[PDB]
Amino acid sequence: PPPGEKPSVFHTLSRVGSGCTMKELYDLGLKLAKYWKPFHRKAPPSSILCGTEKPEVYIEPCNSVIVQIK
DNA sequence: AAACATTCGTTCACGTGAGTTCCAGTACAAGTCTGGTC
Repeated sequence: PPPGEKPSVFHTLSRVGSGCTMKELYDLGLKLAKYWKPFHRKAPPSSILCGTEKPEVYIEPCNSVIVQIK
């Protein structure tokens, strides 16, 4: 972002779907359950920028969580 | 001759080692879900 501001736009990197136990996935779902929004290809959100791979449901970055990927 | 102390074989309680059953931790293998491209 411009100096002294929070990030506004995001660029997709990759899907990850392994490395979490069932309980961790349940807790993550409960945390982010309220903030999921349906994804419409015709009116994509401004904050998230995607290529050919698009999600079924998108969550605004302000309410999401950081994940470590190996 | 009578009273008191000592000794002996017995008795009970409590502690420790070996055998047996049951359950938790560990290991390994297979199944299931996922990711990426061409």
